[PDB]
Amino acid sequence: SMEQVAMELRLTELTRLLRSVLDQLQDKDPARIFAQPVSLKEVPDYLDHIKHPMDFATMRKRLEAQGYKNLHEFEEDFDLIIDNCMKYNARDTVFYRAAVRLRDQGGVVLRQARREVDSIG
Repeated sequence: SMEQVAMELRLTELTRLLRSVLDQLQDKDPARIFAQPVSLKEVPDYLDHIKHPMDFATMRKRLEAQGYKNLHEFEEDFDLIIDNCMKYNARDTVFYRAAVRLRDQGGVVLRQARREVDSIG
């Protein structure tokens, strides 16, 4: 149908905007702490602690499959990155501190992305 195509074009455009958002958030992680999944070889007990692991590579795979239907789903995954790190790692660690900085810097980006999503529709 033509409606299905129009909906597919909307999803494609949302994907384009989320790619730009993802790039901007990932630049706020210049140490690449959140770039890849936590290694179960190196942290064998990780899944005893963290039930839904997340990282930027995993988000990018989902994004490129057009697997985010709306900005709320994308934000949920971003928040997992932060929130998982702040639970597993103590306050005095470079990891926890990196997460706090990512959260604070990413908030700005996400605030305008929400306005852009509502605005463009």
